[PDB]
Amino acid sequence: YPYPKDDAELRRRLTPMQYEVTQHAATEPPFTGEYTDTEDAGIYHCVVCGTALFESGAKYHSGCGWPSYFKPIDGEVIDEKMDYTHGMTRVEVRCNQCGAHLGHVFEDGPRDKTGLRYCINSAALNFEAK
Ligand SMILES: [Zn+2]
Repeated sequence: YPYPKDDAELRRRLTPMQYEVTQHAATEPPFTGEYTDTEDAGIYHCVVCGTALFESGAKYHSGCGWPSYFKPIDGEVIDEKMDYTHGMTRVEVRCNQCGAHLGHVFEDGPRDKTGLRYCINSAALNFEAK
């Protein structure tokens, strides 16, 4: 990943939750994150490197307990990786710029659009109102 890893800096800047989620692939509990029900127009950026990841227009009501989007901003900004942790087989999503853990993508999304549910930790993101 191109964005330079600087852990001491990350630990100074990121909150405990932001750090654990993005660097240790922790998961914010459902219905506890800042952006779960956010509907404001704007752009969701990687909390680590600042790259634009998701638009508000791609955000939808999943009822799952995390920010959820049916597509990322383009096909290059997300890295996908198989995830075998926690007794499950899933598809992890990461920031392609810095490698931050963002969440998981599932095939139960909007049937009338992409059919994809990008399920993202609020603590992996920072919202730019726009
Ligand atoms: Zn990033």
